[PDB]
Amino acid sequence: TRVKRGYIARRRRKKIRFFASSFRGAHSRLTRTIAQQKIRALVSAHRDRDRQKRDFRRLWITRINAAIRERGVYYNYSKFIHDLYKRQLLLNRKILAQIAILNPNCIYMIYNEIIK
Amino acid sequence: TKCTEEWRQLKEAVKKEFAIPHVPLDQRWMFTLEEATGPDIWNTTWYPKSADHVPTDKKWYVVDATDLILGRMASTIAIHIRGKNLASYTPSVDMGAFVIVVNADKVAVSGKKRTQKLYRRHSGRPGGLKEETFDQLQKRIPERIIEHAVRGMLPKGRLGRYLFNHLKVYKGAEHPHQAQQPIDLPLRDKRIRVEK
Amino acid sequence: MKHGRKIHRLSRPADQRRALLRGLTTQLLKHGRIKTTRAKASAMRKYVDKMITLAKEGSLHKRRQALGFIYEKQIVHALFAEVPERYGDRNGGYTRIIRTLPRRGDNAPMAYIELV
Amino acid sequence: EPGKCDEITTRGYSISMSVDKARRVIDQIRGRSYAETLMILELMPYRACYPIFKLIYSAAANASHNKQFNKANLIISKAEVNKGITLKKVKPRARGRSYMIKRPTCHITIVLRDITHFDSYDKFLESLTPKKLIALLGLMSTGRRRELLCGR
Amino acid sequence: AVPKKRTSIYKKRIRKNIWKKKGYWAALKAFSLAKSLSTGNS
RNA sequence: UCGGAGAGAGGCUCGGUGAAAUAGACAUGUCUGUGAAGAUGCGGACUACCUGCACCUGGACAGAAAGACCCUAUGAAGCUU
RNA sequence: CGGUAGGGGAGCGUUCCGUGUUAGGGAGAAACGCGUGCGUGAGCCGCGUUGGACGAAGCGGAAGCGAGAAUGUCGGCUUGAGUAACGCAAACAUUGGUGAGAAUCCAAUGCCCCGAAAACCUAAGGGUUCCUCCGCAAGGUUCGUCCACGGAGGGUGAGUC
RNA sequence: GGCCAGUGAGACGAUGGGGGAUAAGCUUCAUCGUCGAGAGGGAAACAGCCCGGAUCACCAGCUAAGGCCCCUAAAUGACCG
RNA sequence: AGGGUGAAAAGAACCCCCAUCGGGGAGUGAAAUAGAACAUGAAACCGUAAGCUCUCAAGCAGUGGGAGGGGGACCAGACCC
Repeated sequence: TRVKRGYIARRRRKKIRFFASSFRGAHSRLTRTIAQQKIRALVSAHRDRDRQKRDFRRLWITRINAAIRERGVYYNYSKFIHDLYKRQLLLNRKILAQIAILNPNCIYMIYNEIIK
Repeated sequence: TKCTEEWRQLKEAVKKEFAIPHVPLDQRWMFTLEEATGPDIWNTTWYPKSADHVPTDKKWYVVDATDLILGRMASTIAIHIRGKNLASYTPSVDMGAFVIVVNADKVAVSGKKRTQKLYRRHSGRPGGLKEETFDQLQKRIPERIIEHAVRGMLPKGRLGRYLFNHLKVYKGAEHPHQAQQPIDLPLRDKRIRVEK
Repeated sequence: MKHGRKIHRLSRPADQRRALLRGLTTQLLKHGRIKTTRAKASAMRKYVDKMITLAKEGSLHKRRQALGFIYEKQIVHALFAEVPERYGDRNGGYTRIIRTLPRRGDNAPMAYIELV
Repeated sequence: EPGKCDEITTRGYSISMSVDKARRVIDQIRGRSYAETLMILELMPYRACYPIFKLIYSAAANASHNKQFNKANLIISKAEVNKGITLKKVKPRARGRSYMIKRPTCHITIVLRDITHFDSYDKFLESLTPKKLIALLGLMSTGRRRELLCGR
Repeated sequence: AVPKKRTSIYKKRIRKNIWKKKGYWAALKAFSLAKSLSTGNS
């Protein structure tokens, strides 16, 4: 019972190639190099999904800081966050920063009535 | 050619107009929600559309650098070029203002920096390192001193070059940008003006 | 580096350069029109013109001067008899270079030279 | 559909001629007048031209006989040069080792094209944009409209 | 002496296209001569 | 010393024919730092439009031959008493 | 509930056999190439084009059963590159002819080179290369109407060599 | 106790010593950490130092080590030297 | 080392380019996107056409974010380049 391989090889290497078919140069069209590269692509994806969570937060913090410094001359992000928790107020950084963009009136309003 | 050109342009105008009427685009000021109600701007972090940040609409600033601190001024300048000034900040794009510096040759520096500080450029030869002092260079080309201090604080990379151009240093007091009505620059620091 | 040096080499040594110019000059004189390359033609104007000039002063001396050249007695006797009648008016420049289509098997540029 | 009868694919093939040396010549005549092309190919300084010339003239004669349209109208639309069937001589070299030299071949193809077959239809669409002459529900706007197919 | 890798693709295209442009130049010149062939030349 | 000039055969350009060893992938800068302790690829700076052709060989621990030196194997083989 | 050597458990596919000369199939199977289905994955599942006759499951069985590495191995095709080279520095030139086309084939005229050879005979060896007419795909380091090439027909005569 | 493995080249750091020249990213033992076989954050880059042990998803939150002029998240914060 | 046009040679009369080769119409055939280099015809490699897009850039070529532009004869905050 001789068993030729035939079908089973490139039916998977097509699927391997389906990933890399946006890649630039040799990486897109060379079997074993595609196989080497796909892995690395997936690894960089998995790695950067966790970088995502901290990096968006880090952007938001900068946005909020930039927004809040335009009020009083000496008022600053660090103080602002502790002033939120002093009054018991569970707005997360995403919302705060995005309202700071899309409706600065509302940040003015939150800033006004947190101080007292 | 002419016939087919005019006819093609008559279609290009119409197809341009067909899309311009498909979903519309604010400026800043604004209120959270509107009668757009397309893709979610609200639970997806803001990212600037080119329609916003065009180079004409950008603010301007002027710094008179006389009897100041070189580094302390430069940090604020860098900030105001980046856009960390503004709430609408984005690391990937320049949404920051311009800066104009005047009386760059009268900028001040602490300690014994007027002699001891060296500015080095290396031609790119087996011999040629050329090293001259702060004051010696200031006598010749004072523009650099501010310019060099600023470029060191801007983010080096494709963007770093583009948004460097926005700095405008000058030898003397008068400047040729009266057309733009560049306002005065705000200055966070106590040490920023020299003791005198 | 060939500054102010004027000599048509014809790809050859002095053995064969003079051998070329001589034979070409003979054949041209005989037939009256020849097909050759541009360089082989353009170099040839010093020697045809020199020999027609030599055929003006038909004297014992000048016939031997010319007869060292041609290596065919019966062509050089055609001149001396012919020349002063059919060139008596003309004062130099007895030679025309028409120019026609590259040679097939080497893209060699090509020309006609014939008496004016 | 947009053409189909604006052409005749004469494909003279197995020409004994390297593909790159054929692409020196054929890259110049991709989109010219046929008259002009013939004037070029006889004066050009290439071995490459002769078999190309033969196929251009054969293609145009073919077009004039078979489909019966004017040689003065037509142009060279799609010229294309593909790899043929390679032959391999094994030549000797110094010191006993031996290397192959190849006799390369080619497959040349030329698609000629009449300018003015679908001109009656195209010249009629000198009619300016907001027109939509809705006669047969949509009808015959099938003649290389060229500029857009923005028909949503 | 010897090449370290292969140029492989895209670079070889760039290299070949200039060579084909040599051909283009020759074509222009040969086109120019055809008009000269038509009328005069004495 | 101390080079110089010239003749041929090449080299160079045009047409015709048309190889090679090499080659993980190559979008393949310099400086200093770093690291399997000697980096185009890692960090900081500096420099730098894209692309041919002619010339030159400092580097790619360039190519070539699973070091022929050195040592290991309870390997092989010659030669000696 | 990180994990190399390494051990244990649970699976997917490959060809062939039983069931099965099953249904499914020239209103389109195997294959081949594409999927805005599915799964933890190996893989599965529907699609209408190319394709032109084979042949799913399910429950079971058996192996030439899964590849990227072996300076593996066979075949294909690149790169270097339109680059190096074109086999002595005796040397060619012209006119005419032949022909679809000639630097290169034939003729003439020049010129030059060999001449104890680059001349003419033999021995060995080749083994048809000799001559004629035809052809030019391949061969000839270019071309080629030409050839020691391809096709067709012929050709070697001894008492004394 | 049954069945059935790999390992038997280790490396650095802290301490206790030997050898060395109380030289070595040196060598050899003894006790423990990490790497080896361990991702992530701090240390510019940087196996072996510090923090901490990665089942998987979230464009939520709190913190460790370490930090808050700009490149580059957070005080151009405070009071005394 | 080198098998597979078709059921059947029905293997392409005639016309055109034309010295040949070969090609396009015609004709045969279920099919000539079966034409003798002929059956299914994957990859590398070589092109041609369309959509977007690089000439102050620095790059193991991806990945997370995504400016501006383009769609698919099927009206999507959806999807693809």
